Amino acid sequence: MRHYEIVFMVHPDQSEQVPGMIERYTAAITGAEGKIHRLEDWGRRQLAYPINKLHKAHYVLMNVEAPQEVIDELETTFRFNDAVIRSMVMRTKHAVTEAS
Amino acid sequence: RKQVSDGVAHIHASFNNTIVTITDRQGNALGWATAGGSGFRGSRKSTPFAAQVAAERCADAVKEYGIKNLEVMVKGPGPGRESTIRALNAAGFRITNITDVTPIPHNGCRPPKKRR
Amino acid sequence: IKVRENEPFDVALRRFKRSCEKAGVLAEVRRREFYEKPTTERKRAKASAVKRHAKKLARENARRT
Amino acid sequence: AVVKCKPTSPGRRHVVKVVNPELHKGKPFAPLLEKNSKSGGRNNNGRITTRHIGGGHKQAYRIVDFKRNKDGIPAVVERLEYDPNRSANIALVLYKDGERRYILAPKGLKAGDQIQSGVDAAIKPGNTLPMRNIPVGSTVHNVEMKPGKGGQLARSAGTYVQIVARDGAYVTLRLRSGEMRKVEADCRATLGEVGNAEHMLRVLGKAGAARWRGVRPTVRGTAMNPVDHPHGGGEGRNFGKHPVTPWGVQTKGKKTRSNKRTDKFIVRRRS
Amino acid sequence: FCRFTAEGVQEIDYKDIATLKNYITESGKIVPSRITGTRAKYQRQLARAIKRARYLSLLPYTDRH
Amino acid sequence: SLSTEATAKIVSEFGRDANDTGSTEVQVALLTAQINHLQGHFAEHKKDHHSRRGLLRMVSQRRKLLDYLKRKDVARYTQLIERLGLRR
RNA sequence: AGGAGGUAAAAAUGCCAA
RNA sequence: GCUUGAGUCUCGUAGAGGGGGGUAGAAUUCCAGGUGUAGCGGUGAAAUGCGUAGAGAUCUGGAGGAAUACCGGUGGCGAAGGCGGCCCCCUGGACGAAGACUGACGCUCAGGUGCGAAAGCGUGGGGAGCAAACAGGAUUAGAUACCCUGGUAGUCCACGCCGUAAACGAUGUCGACUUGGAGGUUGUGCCCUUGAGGCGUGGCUUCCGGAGCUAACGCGUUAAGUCGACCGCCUGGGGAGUA
Repeated sequence: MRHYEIVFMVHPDQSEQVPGMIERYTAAITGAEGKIHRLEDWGRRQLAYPINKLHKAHYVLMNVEAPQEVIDELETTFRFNDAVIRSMVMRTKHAVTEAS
Repeated sequence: RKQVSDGVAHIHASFNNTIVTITDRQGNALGWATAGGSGFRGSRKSTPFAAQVAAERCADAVKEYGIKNLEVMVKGPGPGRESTIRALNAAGFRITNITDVTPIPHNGCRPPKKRR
Repeated sequence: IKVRENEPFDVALRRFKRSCEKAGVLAEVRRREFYEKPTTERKRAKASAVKRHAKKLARENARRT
Repeated sequence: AVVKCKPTSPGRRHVVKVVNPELHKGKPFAPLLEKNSKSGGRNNNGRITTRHIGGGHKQAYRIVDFKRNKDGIPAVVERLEYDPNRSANIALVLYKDGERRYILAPKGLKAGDQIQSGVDAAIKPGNTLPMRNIPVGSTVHNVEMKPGKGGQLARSAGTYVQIVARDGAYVTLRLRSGEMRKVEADCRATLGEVGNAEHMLRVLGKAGAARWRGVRPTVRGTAMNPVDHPHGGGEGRNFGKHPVTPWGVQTKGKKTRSNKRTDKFIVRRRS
Repeated sequence: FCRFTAEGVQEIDYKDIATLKNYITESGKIVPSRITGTRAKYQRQLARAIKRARYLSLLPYTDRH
Repeated sequence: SLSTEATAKIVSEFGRDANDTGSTEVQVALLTAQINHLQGHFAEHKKDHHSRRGLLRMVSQRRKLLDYLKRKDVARYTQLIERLGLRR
């Protein structure tokens, strides 16, 4: 299909409840037969500028491949989730796993 | 009259005039002085010497608070940029650091077409 | 912007203003944009820099100084 | 869509009408109809209270739903129906158990679109939820003031309300007048804006087209006699009387807001 | 003279800011290519990686936050 | 896009073989596959005048080939347009 | 060799032909 | 018939090409307040204006619109007009290498049709900033101007219309041929990648300059050189691109 390089920051209070979210998204794509290749967790790291006056947040890295239907509903799950702040999706540019 | 150790000086050196203000660490304005109130009017108000004597009228009226060490914030090019800091390196104030907060935009809010 | 020169500096040492922009830049953004003169005043300034190069290796002029 | 007509006759010249192919072209759904006694603007004493009203053409009240109490029950839009009582258009909906009901139409609503209400519903125009599950900055319509009363705001044709901010136990709404108002955060609101946005573009065209809307000819005050209006009289269209109502109260800028019971909720006066 | 990954092949990445902080300045702006000596291909590719990394707050915009 | 999957069925359906990607009948079937395809693209936009010019080249490229084929090989010319449903 | 900042209050007209 | 002109297909590269939908920071203005005190603002100077009803300066918070610093460059792209934060979706066009195919399918173009900056016009939204008109202050012999303070249309968005510009490398389009040099940009091959390479081979672009040409200035392999094919137009200045 097409690869996508997803990052999304989440609210640092919901890092207590973060890994159950990641299994919903990874079963959304793998249930739609798209594969994942990375699952890199950057963790609770310090920001450089205060997004919503909030300091340090938690970062997730995906680097997955999926058909274009799965990402559009994925954006809405990132749109309506006040645990998640400032998500991002990029285009194919064929992917493999590295780069901590 | 409430004494304080650490203050902050805001220096606003606009082209026509420079207005200095010494505040606290939390933005509550302790006192201020300006180059229009320092006797000079117009042309003489546009002078680095008028800027240096403006902070000397702000060197007092902060003596009720007794600030020893202070930060310095500058904004605006003016003539008053590298003059009022020399109005405090003689006036006995431990300058911790000097920063600059000149409001550079990122290309918004179109400027005027000023004088031809 | 930010300078400390940490403990015994005793004097301004403020190279940092012309080191990046902050004197020269807002005496440019402060007025008329023209939308066109930015193409025009880049034309001659780039024309001058090639004329600056035109006399660099053409320094083989004698004049008997 | 919005069409213009060709000047075959004077009165057919300036007429512009909206026409809509997806409107149901038959009888309305019979058991959701009552009658409605047209009054002519008179009340139980029998005097004219609101002037310039009366006549036109018979109508039939369609009981629309406003409360949207069916929760956890998906439903299916049957067809978009014309409604002469509203200014919007309505939709006959079929709930999954079998009930048929009338709701206002969101603008992005085709026949066959599946909606749901309650609290479990998703953000999709046609759904109703209590406004703390609705994310801040959304566009809702048909929102009620009291928690469960009905819906009174943004229910005319092509109107909407932007949710400004959720202030804990309350929520701030900017109405269509340009007025920011607090409502209780546990009120229902239907997502998306009302359809029939081209109602604004409609021009009647002839005097009789106003008549069958039920209105009557407004006589302007300066033609009446001085016993009949505060203006009026003279010898050739005089004036000079600081324009008022027919009961001698200043119009053209004179505020009549005197409530004192809802100033708890009005954040900013409209402008 | 002192160029970069043109023979050291890269696909310049916006996540590893350790190489990205070399080509920003101390004030938080993107350095010109004419001083760093990078090629025009691998300097447009990196300024894209800066504005990406500015969006994730890995690098500031200037300081005023 | 008219993908490598999409075109490979068209060159097999019309060519002398799969290596015959150059014929007049192959190119016209490539154009009408794409001219019909962008009719969905040029409905919602209707104001993208830039990429519309690339369609008008694909139209005019098709028109010049049919006038060549009609001048050349009339039996296949009246074979193609009823295999495609075009020409007015 | 490279580079930065600063630098004018208004001020009109003079016949026709040689 | 044929392949060298045109065209297709395969693998890829580069890009402010276009349309649509999101999204982010800096800044201005505004709104509510905290601290705080007499000016601020502007200018050649001043005044109008603003401010003790508490401004301006400063701090926190909120709203709103518009534009995208740095990168950024006689850099890239597009037929031209034009196009600049970032992300997605739909989508045009160019280019490169080694092969394959069709077989002159080509060039140009009156009328015709399409696109076409800015300003205008229409409807419905939007309105921070900026600013025709307009008002006030100065200036001046006068100043219905520059300058100052304001400030509506307008600029913004969606959809129609207008169809003009110093719409300009003031240079129609296509092809072939004829010394060089220094760069920019984007491919690609080979060689020792052995290090910012070495030698080529393509596309595009900037400057200089020879023969030649030109009234001269200057153009000068991207011609204004040497020719070929079509098209547009000119015939003293005004009157007039007007009736």
